[PDB]
Amino acid sequence: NVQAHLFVSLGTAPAIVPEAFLLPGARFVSVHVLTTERPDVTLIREFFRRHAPGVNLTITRVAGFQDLKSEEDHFRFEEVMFRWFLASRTGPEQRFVCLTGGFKTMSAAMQKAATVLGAAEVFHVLADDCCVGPQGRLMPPSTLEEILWARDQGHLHWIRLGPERGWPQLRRIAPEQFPLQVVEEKGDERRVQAEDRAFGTFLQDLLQRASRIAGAWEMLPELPFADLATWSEGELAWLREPLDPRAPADQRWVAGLPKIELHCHLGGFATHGELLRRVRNAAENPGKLPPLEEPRLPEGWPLPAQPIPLAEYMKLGNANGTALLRDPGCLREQCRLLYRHLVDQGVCYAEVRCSPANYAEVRSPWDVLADIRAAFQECMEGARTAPGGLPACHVNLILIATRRASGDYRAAIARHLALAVTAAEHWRDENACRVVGVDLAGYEDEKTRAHYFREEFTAVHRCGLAVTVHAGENDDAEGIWRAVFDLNARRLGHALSLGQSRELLRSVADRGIGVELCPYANLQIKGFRLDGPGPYPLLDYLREGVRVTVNTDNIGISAASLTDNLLLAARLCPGLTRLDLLHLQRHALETAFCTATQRLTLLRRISSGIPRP
Amino acid sequence: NVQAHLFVSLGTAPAIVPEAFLLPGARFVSVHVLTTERPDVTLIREFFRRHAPGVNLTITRVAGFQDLKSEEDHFRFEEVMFRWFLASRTGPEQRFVCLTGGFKTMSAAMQKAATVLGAAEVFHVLADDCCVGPQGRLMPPSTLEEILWARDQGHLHWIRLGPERGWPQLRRIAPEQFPLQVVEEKGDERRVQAEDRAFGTFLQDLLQRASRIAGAWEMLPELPFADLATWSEGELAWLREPLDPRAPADQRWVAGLPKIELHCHLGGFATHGELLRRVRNAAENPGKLPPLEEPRLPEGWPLPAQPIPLAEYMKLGNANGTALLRDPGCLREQCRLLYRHLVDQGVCYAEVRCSPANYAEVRSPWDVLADIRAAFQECMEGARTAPGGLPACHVNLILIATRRASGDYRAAIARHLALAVTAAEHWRDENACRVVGVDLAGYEDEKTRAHYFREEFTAVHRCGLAVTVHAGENDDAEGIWRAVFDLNARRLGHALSLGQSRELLRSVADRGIGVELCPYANLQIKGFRLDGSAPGPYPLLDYLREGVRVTVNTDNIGISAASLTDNLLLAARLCPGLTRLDLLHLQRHALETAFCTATQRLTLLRRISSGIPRP
RNA sequence: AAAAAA
Ligand SMILES: Nc1ncnc2c1ncn2[C@@H]1O[C@H](COP(=O)(O)OP(=O)(O)OP(=O)(O)O)[C@@H](O)[C@H]1O
Repeated sequence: NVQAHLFVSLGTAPAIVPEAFLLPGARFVSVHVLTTERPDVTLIREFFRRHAPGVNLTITRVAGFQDLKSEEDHFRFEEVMFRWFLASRTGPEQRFVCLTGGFKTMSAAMQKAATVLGAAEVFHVLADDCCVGPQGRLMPPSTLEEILWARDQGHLHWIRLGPERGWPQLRRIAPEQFPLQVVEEKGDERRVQAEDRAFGTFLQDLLQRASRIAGAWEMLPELPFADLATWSEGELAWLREPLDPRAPADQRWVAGLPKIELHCHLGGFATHGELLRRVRNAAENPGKLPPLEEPRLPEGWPLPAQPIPLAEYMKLGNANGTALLRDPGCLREQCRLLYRHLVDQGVCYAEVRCSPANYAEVRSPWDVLADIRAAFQECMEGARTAPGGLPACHVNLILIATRRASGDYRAAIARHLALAVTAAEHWRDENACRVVGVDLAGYEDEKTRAHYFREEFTAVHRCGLAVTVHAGENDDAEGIWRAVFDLNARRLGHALSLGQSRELLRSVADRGIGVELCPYANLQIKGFRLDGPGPYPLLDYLREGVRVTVNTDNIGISAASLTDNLLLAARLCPGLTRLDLLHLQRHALETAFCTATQRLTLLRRISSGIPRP
Repeated sequence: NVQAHLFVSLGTAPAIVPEAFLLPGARFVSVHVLTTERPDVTLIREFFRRHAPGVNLTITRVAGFQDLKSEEDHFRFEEVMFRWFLASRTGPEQRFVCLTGGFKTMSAAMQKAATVLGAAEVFHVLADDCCVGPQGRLMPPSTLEEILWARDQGHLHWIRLGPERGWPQLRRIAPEQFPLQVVEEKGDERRVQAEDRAFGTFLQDLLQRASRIAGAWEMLPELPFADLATWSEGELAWLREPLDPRAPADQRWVAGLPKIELHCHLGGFATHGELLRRVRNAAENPGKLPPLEEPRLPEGWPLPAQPIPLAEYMKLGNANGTALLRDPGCLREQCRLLYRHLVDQGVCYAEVRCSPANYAEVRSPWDVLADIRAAFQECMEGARTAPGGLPACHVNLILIATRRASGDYRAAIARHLALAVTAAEHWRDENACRVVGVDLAGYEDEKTRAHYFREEFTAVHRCGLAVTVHAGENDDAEGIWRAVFDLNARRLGHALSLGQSRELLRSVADRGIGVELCPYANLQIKGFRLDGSAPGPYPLLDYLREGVRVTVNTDNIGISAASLTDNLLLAARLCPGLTRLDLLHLQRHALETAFCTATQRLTLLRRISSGIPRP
């Protein structure tokens, strides 16, 4: 609109600037001149002194650019040129960039700047030979007397290349982001200088990410996250090859992924090693802790030769069962230790399962739950990091029915649900460690306890809590079927035997009900064909559309972290692409019991968290 | 190991090319000089004849452009240059451009070409003033010794600006796609001219789209469809300001959206006007159809002054339905007319609700449904243009289960639910119309709420089928809770009494049950106030803010006398502040709650994303 | 029309 500015760069031909100034339809108000620390400017100053009263010249000079010996001379020019544009607070509709003067690279740089910063008009001034001069037919060099005579004689030509819109986040920036080091500036004649070439790096990053996103924009629906669209073709191709857990490069990459944990038990964290001693070393009543009875693991335990029944499986964690956690001091220590382990693993969101009733001899179950929530809430507050001041790992609680088989069962589940329902109401802050769901494994499978569970669990749905059902031993399709439809569960633990029931598998995928697989737990309790009991159903379920996640289950009892869980899934199912591991994380995100606002934050937190190769 | 081609532009001062060819550390082949109907090339040809046996020189002359006079002169050169780049094969790893020579615009265009097209090296040749002549200390302009002396003495510089990435879709394109028309040619040198400005607009299209997609990226998730993020800043700004139903510009826009219909009844539709007459002219037993008696619609039926109740609304339009659609010709014509209506309305996916067992004297309900399915399937085969050679509109079927007041209606429910199980499993062709769900419609009452048919619906869940329900049509939130948790419903119909119970509203949003609303019918039954002028406020805008997956459907088109576009337009008029962005959320919500395979859901996602029209 | 607008 108003206040059209002019950006021109000249070499040793001073007449360029006055020629470009009187571009037909100019109405200029401030001409800016870019020089090279050689040519005289007394003519441009003279021209704009006699018949250009207010034009507000700025003659930038680019210190230390006398000649063009090497490209380092040119690179110093590009950084100065870009910062020179921003030093004048001018919009795209005000720049009338002219590319005429200086070396060809100097002029070509002016073209690039206008395209990637926006310019209302980019033109180039010509002058046919009409000044007679000493030798015949010289273009007009002779001050104002001939330049004015050139305009009215129909000599100067203005080839205009039209406007340039420029990139949406380049056409304002701010001059203070990339300041100019003024050195030795006289009246309206400044020798600018740049301390670093940050803008050149900043601009290059933006063009290449814009190129990558455009080159891979055809298939965003398949890409689990948006940030993967900013990857090179090679990296994207590398992402679709089968995972190689043997390769150290793959192992490092998986360890760096932001992960989501959904099936982790608080009572099976530190059952061996130094961690068990750490819990015992922090006890309020050291006289009452049972003697060290660390169990003996099966030969080659992390990858056992033969599967073991669940009876011997749970017995591997007696050293850290209810015996050690009845003391309130040990309970806080383990929660801190488990939280620290999760952050080291890189988990951005976890749902630690727990059963406060088991750890309640003198204190009430509510005291156990209050201590558990306080222990996690303290850690989340203390481990304050990440953008926006959000906790490094957000931990929610899911309550499990007591593993104890003695005592009345109807009341035991009644206490379980009643504790959870009031727990959800007691702690209601969204960003705090909040109880989000219940587990209903062990309440059924007792003289056809489906009917009792189908009516004594309606309170959970009425109060708004979530329900996850951990399918037990020899999970039949009917047992899963009632878990999906009779009691409205939203996640099914394990449930390996689901491919047999094709119709149920269609129903699970269609309703988007999550499935919580855990490799080492499954391998160490049921046995599966490792490398080259049927095949592990992880790959098959994912192709169908089942919301499948990879979790840890017990950590200490399995002696394997979540990072190891993802690696083993490749060994259990040869064929997992590195893209698939990212799908599992998104499936965990979209089936977690967090809220919509928290889900969006995790999605973008995970999106810009994936380590590039 | 690369072949290392060279690209260079020539002005009136030749011998640039030998200098460019003498770039240290590269054995170039197939030099590709540019000239413009003027500069001499004898010196360049001689140099390669005598000092470069087989480096395969080529020269092009760029059309009838000989003196820079207007922008059309430059624009002609630019597109000739770009095609000349493509005509030369091979990609970035081979290119060695040299922006030296020619006009300033020619040099500037050369660098831009390498930037947006890929180049292994961009350099510029500077010749020192180390030769003599009429002036003295002059350039090495001519001769063979001077250039060779320039190299051997070493007073040449070759400032190198480093390689460029180049946009991957612009690294090869295809020379055949953008041919460079060739005019009179001798050996080596030739003259070419571009017929149209095809490449310039193509490249401008990519960069313009890349700019918009880059800026509107940090907030992409707020966009329902990814393809939306290629619009101007104003267009995005215009898309967020509230919809104006009265504005003709918006009315034409909404009529252009690709819609998805989830809640539409075959029993219904044409009940007045020419549409009903058309059906009865296709009957194959004209003597059996009942006489012409179309029930009298109340005053201003599209926007009635008073809310009629549910019992009356069902009997509005009895001239079409159980009585009329008994002739097999009438049933086929109903399906044909609805499909044409849907395609004209722009719907890309519909789920027509029907009750085939309502139509049986000699034709069994299976026969009637087979005819309905065949009637739609042949229509989909007919109007099979679409994008990608698909059906124009994909129509699926949901069998209704009515429960009126009395009689042996539960046997009809038992028959519909059993029929759906057999039918859905029988027609497994993914690309063809097939029964995908059941329904629970009719008279909603506390006596027959949602859960008195839980024993009846067990078979449907076992076989695997979607289940909808009309919970909340006129009952409280408790009816909705029964439908969600005792029937395991996947889509609630007309769930208006849902905002009262906060836990249910959160539970529905968290699980993802789609709430099927319909503006005209809800205005014509519960009498919601219009234009923000007592049933209460309409919850459409409330549901979207809370995150409940909601969609705007049509119910009976003829009985409500309003199409899908009318329903969408009325929603903004009936819920003030409804942004045009929210209309796209409804389509996204409808897509993610529709009963269809994942493969089809992906296909619709791309089709709807590209179908959204700019203002 | 390469070290400085044709
Ligand atoms: N908007 C609506 N809300 C609730 N129930 C509806 C609505 N529209 C139709 N119904 C009921 O759903 C079923 C739809 O029947 P359909 O349209 O296939 O045939 P019909 O000949 O019109 O039926 P009928 O005379 O029994 O209502 C019937 O039970 C109808 O009462």
